[PDB]
Amino acid sequence: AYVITSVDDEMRHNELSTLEAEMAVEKKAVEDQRDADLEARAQKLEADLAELEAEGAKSDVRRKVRDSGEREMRQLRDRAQRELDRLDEIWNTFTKLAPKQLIVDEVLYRELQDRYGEYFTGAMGAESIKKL
Repeated sequence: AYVITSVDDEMRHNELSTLEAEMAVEKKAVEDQRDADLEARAQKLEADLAELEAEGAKSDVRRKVRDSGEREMRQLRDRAQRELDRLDEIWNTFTKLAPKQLIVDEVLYRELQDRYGEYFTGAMGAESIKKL
């Protein structure tokens, strides 16, 4: 696991307003997609169940198609929610970033590296302990 060896408090504070803005906009951009994908899928559902209404319809057949559509929609929302939870995790970890903290998640650390990598430093192994 990685460890936070150093953090720049001034730089984090001075530019905090801007990061918080860019963060919410990205989080909102994901939210717009979620709702946009769900409505298109629900319109597809209503269209498909309508074909079955025009065609021959069985109360049990339509239900499994219905049940199948609700399942796909639940998959779409759950995946979008995971993306949001990860995004909130990135921001929370960054604001509360402090030396001696532990970042066990590989993807999270390098996400903190690409964006915000200039505000802090981290390492692994005895090299990191020597720094602390």
